[PDB]
Amino acid sequence: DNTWIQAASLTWLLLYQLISTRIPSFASPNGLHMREQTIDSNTGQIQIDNEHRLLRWDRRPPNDIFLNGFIPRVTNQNLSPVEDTHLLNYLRTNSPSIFVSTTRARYNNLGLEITPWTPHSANNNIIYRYEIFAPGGIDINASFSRNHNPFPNQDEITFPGGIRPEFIRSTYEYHNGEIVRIWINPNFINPSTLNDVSGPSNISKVFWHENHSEGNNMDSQDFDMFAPNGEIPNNNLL
Amino acid sequence: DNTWIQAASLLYQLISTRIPSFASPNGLHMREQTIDSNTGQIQIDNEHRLLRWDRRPPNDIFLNGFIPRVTNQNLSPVEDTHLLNYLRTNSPSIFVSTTRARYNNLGLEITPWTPHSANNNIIYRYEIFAPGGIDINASFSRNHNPFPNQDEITFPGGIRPEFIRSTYEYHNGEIVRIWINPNFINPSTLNDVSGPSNISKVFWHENHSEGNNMDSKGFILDLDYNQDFDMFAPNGEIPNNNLL
Amino acid sequence: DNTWIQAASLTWLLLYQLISTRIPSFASPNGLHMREQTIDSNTGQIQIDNEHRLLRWDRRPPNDIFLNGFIPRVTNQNLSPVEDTHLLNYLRTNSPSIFVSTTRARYNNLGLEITPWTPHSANNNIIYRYEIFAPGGIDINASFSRNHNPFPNQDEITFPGGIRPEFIRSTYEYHNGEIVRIWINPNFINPSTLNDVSGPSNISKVFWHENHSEGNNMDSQDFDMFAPNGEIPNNNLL
Amino acid sequence: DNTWIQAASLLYQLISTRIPSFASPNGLHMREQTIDSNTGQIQIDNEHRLLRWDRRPPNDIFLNGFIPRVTNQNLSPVEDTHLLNYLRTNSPSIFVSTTRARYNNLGLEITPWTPHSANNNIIYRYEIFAPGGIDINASFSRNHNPFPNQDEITFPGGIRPEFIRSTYEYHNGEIVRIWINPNFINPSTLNDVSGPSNISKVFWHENHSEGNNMDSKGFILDLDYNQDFDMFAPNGEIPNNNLL
Repeated sequence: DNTWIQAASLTWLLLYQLISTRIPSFASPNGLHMREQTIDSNTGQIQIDNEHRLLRWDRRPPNDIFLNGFIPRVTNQNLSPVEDTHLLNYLRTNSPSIFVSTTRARYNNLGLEITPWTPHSANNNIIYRYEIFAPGGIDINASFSRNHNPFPNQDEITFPGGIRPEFIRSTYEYHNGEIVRIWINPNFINPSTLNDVSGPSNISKVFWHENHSEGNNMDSQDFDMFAPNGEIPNNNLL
Repeated sequence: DNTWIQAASLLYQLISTRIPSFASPNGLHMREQTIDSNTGQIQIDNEHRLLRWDRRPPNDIFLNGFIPRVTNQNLSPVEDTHLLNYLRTNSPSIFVSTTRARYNNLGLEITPWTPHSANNNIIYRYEIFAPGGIDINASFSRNHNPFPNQDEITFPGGIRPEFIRSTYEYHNGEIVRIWINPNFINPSTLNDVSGPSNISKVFWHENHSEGNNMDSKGFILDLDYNQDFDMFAPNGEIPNNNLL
Repeated sequence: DNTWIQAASLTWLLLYQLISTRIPSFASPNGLHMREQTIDSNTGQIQIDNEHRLLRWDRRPPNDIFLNGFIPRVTNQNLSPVEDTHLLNYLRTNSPSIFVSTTRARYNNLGLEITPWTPHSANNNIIYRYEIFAPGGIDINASFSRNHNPFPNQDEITFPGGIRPEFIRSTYEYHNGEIVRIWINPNFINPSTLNDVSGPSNISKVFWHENHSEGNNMDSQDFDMFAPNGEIPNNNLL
Repeated sequence: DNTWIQAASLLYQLISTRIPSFASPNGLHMREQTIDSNTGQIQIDNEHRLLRWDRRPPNDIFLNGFIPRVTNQNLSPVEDTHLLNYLRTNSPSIFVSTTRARYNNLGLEITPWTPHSANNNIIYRYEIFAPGGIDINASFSRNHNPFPNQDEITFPGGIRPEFIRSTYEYHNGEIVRIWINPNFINPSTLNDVSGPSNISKVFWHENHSEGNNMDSKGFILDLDYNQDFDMFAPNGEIPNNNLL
């Protein structure tokens, strides 16, 4: 099915084979594998659990994100389908593509959240930690080998065509490594769960709305999700 | 819209994108008025009449139509959609070639681009009326090959049988039979099928007994067939401008 | 062992890695497989049998070939390694490389020679049919799938770095599709077998020597070995 | 010769062919006089003294030396030998970085390029004398990409332990011990190992009890080690020109 790009922010988004067959076995032996169970086999609804919780470190404010969602750097229909669907090259060099990266949320064997892959620049200035629950996505870990190239972040889940805002539940607004606010996306696909949004105590849990006054705080875009620009610092709880 | 590939049995950008500005100054150009703007019924006229020289019998063609050498199960998009490389080397692709039917300024048919091997053994001259197709002549000048066929129309994804109206069965350069495709898209015109007098005008039907006459080689399944061989530019030319 | 490039005419010739890794799974499922049993594990000599007999259609005369052997189009130690060791690109487009192509000689189940992959231009002007017995070579058939890019001549054996003259036993000189002479390489690696050189009766079996007067007949180089430029016409005997 | 990779554990070409003539007009330049003209002895002087800030203990380093993040095992020559990409992003490669040791016009050592994290936890300051290495400063422009400390010397294939003479063990920015590599290539000079007074000058030996002190992160085996982190241009700088 095409559940695999079902969250695509690109309306105008063969493409499987376009990406998939440009790959060496050295890099992707078994091959390109995808995310199974992103959507309830029963309802055709978005699976909202810890196993499928995803995150994206971005320096762009919700006024943009909660509005437009995550749109790939290659945004036009007149793309050079060729350089722009080259997964390995994207994963290796972070060259502009139709891909949008996210990282699995991490938990201990108790179901308690532990540190996730984190950008090295995380403690500097304004960066956001978006929470995503979306259908499909490429399981980088299952598609490639850990010591070989393009040396990606195994906890990575790549979304060809990006992700629509409706799949972004919330985001933490950090200022110099300190949580400052917790935003909630009223428009999230399954609002019944807007309640479950975890977060620190004594930190304003605001509800985003278009053109929100404080939803546009940012430094004076795929950079912090680039493998070499981060790592899983530790396995400590949060 | 999507007419350029309606005959088939992103993809656009995938093609048009690897085309040098010096390769096709004007850029990719598609056959115009291939269907009625009203009906959306194929434009079954002389302007849009197309032909394909093939050595495969109707039992195959009238059944499966023209299927590219590269199907969806063995496709490598970056390459298998490389038009210039297909046109220049005849490497396996998703493309299927045809040549415009030729007419004088009186509407009388004259010799079309013809394979050099035409007078040897069994070859078929299929008649096609299909939607879309790339106008090679309009897309390139006499510069996609050293020996251009100004008359080619390429169909990405091939052509379905319903667009193949008829075919002439040749044996050593001599018409032997004229086949008609009962399943042709617009049967009302099956009547207009021109052809020589005193030559059996048979009606094809699946597994027809005499609809499988072909050169020995096509039967040595062991070895692949460059079924696109006789449509390859260097393997033919427009011999003359004589009437038929 | 670096035998797969042993016969290399390229003097200055990681290289096995450089070529193989770039190859896609779709093309090379089991990946690059080098010819085996090419040399006596006993006598340490070139295995000179029908199984390992190879041929190369070339339009260059023996005065060149028997002298220099087959030197790749990319012959200079200062090569741009990346565009010049790309096998798939060579096999698909015939772009200049360090590779030299040959085709297996064909035999029926009786050991009788049958038609080999033949250039379409074979019947036009002067072309030569060189006979080779050399160590190593890439088994294209074993490395790639059929009806799959680069749709290489499965009967093909590719030699990175080319082949040295000492591995070229003989060659047929054709003039408009007709054998005119049969040349013998006195310098062939195993002269004891110069005797076994088969060929039509009533056709001069000359012995080549440098600057030979009639060893330079040619039309007024990897073209005729390019997949699309030929095919196995039939399975008839010779 | 092959001196420029002689300290290791087509390639030159693999590297040179991917460095635009803009960034590197005169091209790649390897250090020279790394080895002695006559003898073959490594040049053990101040001009050729090199250092590498690493968080891995001698029990590893003095044993295995500096092995690139990419071995021949998991090597993909096109990308794993991309110098500029390594220098710009610190992506895994076959390269191992070191920085020139700094001296005033009196021959007195002054502050070298130092990691910003230097004052935090356990980090080591290894002393190296090895053959070859790429002279980053001579190969690239500082008014150009990718702005690595021109004091860098890159070693394709890494460096063998025998070229690492000593190392300072720091704990929260304070020297705690000075290790000596008995196996150093030229033991006659193990004597010349400078260092602060009142700081234990230990002699390393395999599996040494205190030769394995390192930050907690390196024990998380399920997680991959970015060992080249503190040698990455943006992660450090030459703080000052003060003496030591």
